[PDB]
Amino acid sequence: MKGILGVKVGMTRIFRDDRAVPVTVILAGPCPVVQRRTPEKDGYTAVQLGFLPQNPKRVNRPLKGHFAKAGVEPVRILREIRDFNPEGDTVTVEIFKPGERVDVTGTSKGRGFAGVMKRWNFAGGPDSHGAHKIHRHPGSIGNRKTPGRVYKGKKMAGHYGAERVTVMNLEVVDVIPEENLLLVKGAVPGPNGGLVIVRETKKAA
Amino acid sequence: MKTYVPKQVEPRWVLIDAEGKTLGRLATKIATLLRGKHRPDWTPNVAMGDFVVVVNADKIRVTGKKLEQKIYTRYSGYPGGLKKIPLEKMLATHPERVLEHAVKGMLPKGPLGRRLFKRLKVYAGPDHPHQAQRPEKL
Amino acid sequence: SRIGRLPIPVPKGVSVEVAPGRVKVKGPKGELEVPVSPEMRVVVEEGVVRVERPSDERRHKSLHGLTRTLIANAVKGVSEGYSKELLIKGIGYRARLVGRALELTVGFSHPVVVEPPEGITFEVPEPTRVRVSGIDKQKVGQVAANIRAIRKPSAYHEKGIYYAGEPVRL
RNA sequence: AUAACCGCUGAAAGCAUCUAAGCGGGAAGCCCGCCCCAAGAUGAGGCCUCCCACGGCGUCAAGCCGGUAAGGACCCGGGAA
RNA sequence: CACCUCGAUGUCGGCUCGUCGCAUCCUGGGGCUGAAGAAGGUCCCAAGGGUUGGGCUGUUCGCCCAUUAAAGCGGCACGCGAGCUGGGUUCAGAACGUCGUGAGACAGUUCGGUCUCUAUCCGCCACGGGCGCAGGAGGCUUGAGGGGGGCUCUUCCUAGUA
Ligand SMILES: [Mg+2]
Ligand SMILES: [Mg+2]
Ligand SMILES: [Mg+2]
Ligand SMILES: [Mg+2]
Ligand SMILES: [Mg+2]
Ligand SMILES: [Mg+2]
Ligand SMILES: [Mg+2]
Ligand SMILES: [Mg+2]
Ligand SMILES: [Mg+2]
Ligand SMILES: [Mg+2]
Ligand SMILES: [Mg+2]
Ligand SMILES: [Mg+2]
Ligand SMILES: [Mg+2]
Ligand SMILES: [Mg+2]
Ligand SMILES: [Mg+2]
Ligand SMILES: [Mg+2]
Ligand SMILES: [Mg+2]
Ligand SMILES: [Mg+2]
Ligand SMILES: [Mg+2]
Ligand SMILES: [Mg+2]
Ligand SMILES: [Mg+2]
Ligand SMILES: [Mg+2]
Ligand SMILES: [Mg+2]
Ligand SMILES: [Mg+2]
Ligand SMILES: [Mg+2]
Ligand SMILES: [Mg+2]
Ligand SMILES: [Mg+2]
Ligand SMILES: [Mg+2]
Ligand SMILES: [Mg+2]
Ligand SMILES: [Mg+2]
Ligand SMILES: [Mg+2]
Ligand SMILES: [Mg+2]
Ligand SMILES: [Mg+2]
Ligand SMILES: [Mg+2]
Ligand SMILES: [Mg+2]
Ligand SMILES: [Mg+2]
Ligand SMILES: [Mg+2]
Ligand SMILES: [Mg+2]
Ligand SMILES: [Mg+2]
Ligand SMILES: [Mg+2]
Ligand SMILES: [Mg+2]
Ligand SMILES: [Mg+2]
Ligand SMILES: [Mg+2]
Ligand SMILES: [Mg+2]
Ligand SMILES: [Mg+2]
Ligand SMILES: [Mg+2]
Ligand SMILES: [Mg+2]
Ligand SMILES: [Mg+2]
Ligand SMILES: [Mg+2]
Ligand SMILES: [Mg+2]
Ligand SMILES: [Mg+2]
Ligand SMILES: [Mg+2]
Repeated sequence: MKGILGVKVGMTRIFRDDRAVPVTVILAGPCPVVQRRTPEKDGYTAVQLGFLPQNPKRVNRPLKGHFAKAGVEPVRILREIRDFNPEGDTVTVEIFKPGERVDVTGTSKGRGFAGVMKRWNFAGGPDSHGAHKIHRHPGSIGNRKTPGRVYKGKKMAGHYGAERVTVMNLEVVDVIPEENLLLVKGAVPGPNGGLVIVRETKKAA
Repeated sequence: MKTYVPKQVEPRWVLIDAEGKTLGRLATKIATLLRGKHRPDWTPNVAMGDFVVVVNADKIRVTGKKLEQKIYTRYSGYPGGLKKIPLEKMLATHPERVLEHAVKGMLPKGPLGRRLFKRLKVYAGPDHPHQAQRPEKL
Repeated sequence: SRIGRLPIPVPKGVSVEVAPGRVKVKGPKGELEVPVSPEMRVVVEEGVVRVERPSDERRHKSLHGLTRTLIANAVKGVSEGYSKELLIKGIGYRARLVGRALELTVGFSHPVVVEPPEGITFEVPEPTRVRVSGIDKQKVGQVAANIRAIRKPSAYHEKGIYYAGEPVRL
């Protein structure tokens, strides 16, 4: 179930078959598999997949040269791939052919305390007529004596954004192995320079 | 003459089979066992009861059309968050819950009611950790 | 009066073995296992196999006939027990056959392949008539039904998969 | 896996019956599947990798005080947080 | 009817935000048809989601225009004024008709007419601090259990075939 880590680089249009193709260039660098963990001593199947190299030994003792190729532990080994057993070593952009759909998981841009209406697309109040200090307010939040309380999931204002988000079934417009670049078209979450993980699609699986 | 009251006494362990045993009928007993009400030094405020182990928990028999008709409900704090679960699915998904649940509801409520439930290790089919004793019974 | 329950089956080149829960027939055409009520004792006599009920309760009588018949079929089964007709009427409607699998074109924007289950054998003596061969009979009647169920008769005129029998109306 | 329903096999009730024993089909619904949260799941799970088994006291029960180790904070430069 | 509330349980309609019931408006699945087909009628299952924009009137409702797969009926203090509105009702001004000798009066009409910055507890949306998870740490995780989502039309091929 091929997966790979990477950083959202940017967006741009492509042109193909005399057609504009809006895409999001993600860099899916070589991912040194550092652990596997099978139903033997884990109960499932995955692949620790350390990403960006870096670390002039800000690595301390929790380092794992245990699995040979630690090639100086990477900044974010974080996240396995679950039910993926690679070409033995080092996973790269090669796992993706132009024309495959993919599921990108990202960390959506944060908006902090966002009001109902944005958080939730509420209509708020009228900007004129009666009006009165309730223009962007949520209105009523309940009934009367029964139930005499607010529902468990009542859509209200709160922190919104900066969360796990997975835009699904994205076309792979192109892949450039020379530079570990991968071009999906459109809507990958989070900011540029944020970390994402690209996976096989779930439309087929 | 003050009534006698036991000291720390013995942490007993008992093994039961389950397979073929009804359910509530077995639950009744496992409860009385859980709170040493068979012991002549029974005490309501202490918890001087046996630890019960149960194997073959999935071969619990049951009468009538209870496999289909009997339903376990669960309310999440949310709207429409009342889930309904029939015996069949439970057993097929999580046996050892069907019996655990029949005993939980037959132990008294309270902080001591709990704990007594903790002293109950229900397992699917046979097998389990055999650290302590296990004088099997009926 | 006179109940298809306590009469007696038959033998001839076929075996019968009573287990407390079921009975195994077996014959020149294969073997069948007949799950039967734990109550109700089936006994194997000379060239026959009686079935007798414990009580006379309206509930034991009901299980009696059933049990008797249920076994007998298994006996007819292991010595020729298949059949079930299947005559496909209607104009453009024809039935072919692809190896073990039966392919029939009955008016859709496509033909329907009806690959057969184990124990069952398909035959198409002429393209406008099929037959379902088997030992089971519960399976035969099922598969025969399924195949016909692909829509069919009942219509406003002779069009669709019929059994051998059933005339129809307007 | 099911609803209405459609059937197979089939007695009671010789015939017949989808049903009383059984089995098969059958819904935008139900359970999974997708997405997100989630071990305070006090039933607090797992795997990998690190530091180690001090000094006095507590004479026994669990402890008390220091330094320490792997680490971790404090402080500071910042951040689509 | 007059049982809690008159040392106060703010009253219609709109707005906002919903949530639930199913006696189902649409979509899914069915049986019957006085069902040729297409299209309907009628009853059964089904509450997952959906269920338009305008003119008139304070209106709810309803009539109407243009659409639609459909323009569903109800409950929640005729849900929701410590959330808004204040057009209606429902104080003091004024007028008409009417009634009364009169002062005045009208589920009759008319024009006007003070809607009160601070959330303690519960509840809800978010975010932490503490302790626990019996050695202490840095990573990576399983998912018990929750939540989200769930709609639908047109055209074309089949085939102008049955
Ligand atoms: Mg921000
Ligand atoms: Mg939003
Ligand atoms: Mg918008
Ligand atoms: Mg809106
Ligand atoms: Mg509006
Ligand atoms: Mg606005
Ligand atoms: Mg105002
Ligand atoms: Mg204003
Ligand atoms: Mg209020
Ligand atoms: Mg099925
Ligand atoms: Mg029949
Ligand atoms: Mg069925
Ligand atoms: Mg089925
Ligand atoms: Mg759908
Ligand atoms: Mg998670
Ligand atoms: Mg842990
Ligand atoms: Mg691991
Ligand atoms: Mg009164
Ligand atoms: Mg009175
Ligand atoms: Mg008061
Ligand atoms: Mg008050
Ligand atoms: Mg009706
Ligand atoms: Mg319908
Ligand atoms: Mg028609
Ligand atoms: Mg109809
Ligand atoms: Mg109904
Ligand atoms: Mg108006
Ligand atoms: Mg209306
Ligand atoms: Mg009106
Ligand atoms: Mg309208
Ligand atoms: Mg409503
Ligand atoms: Mg009322
Ligand atoms: Mg009201
Ligand atoms: Mg107000
Ligand atoms: Mg109001
Ligand atoms: Mg007014
Ligand atoms: Mg005003
Ligand atoms: Mg006068
Ligand atoms: Mg008045
Ligand atoms: Mg006015
Ligand atoms: Mg004025
Ligand atoms: Mg007025
Ligand atoms: Mg106020
Ligand atoms: Mg309170
Ligand atoms: Mg906390
Ligand atoms: Mg523990
Ligand atoms: Mg779950
Ligand atoms: Mg839900
Ligand atoms: Mg769910
Ligand atoms: Mg929902
Ligand atoms: Mg024409
Ligand atoms: Mg055709």
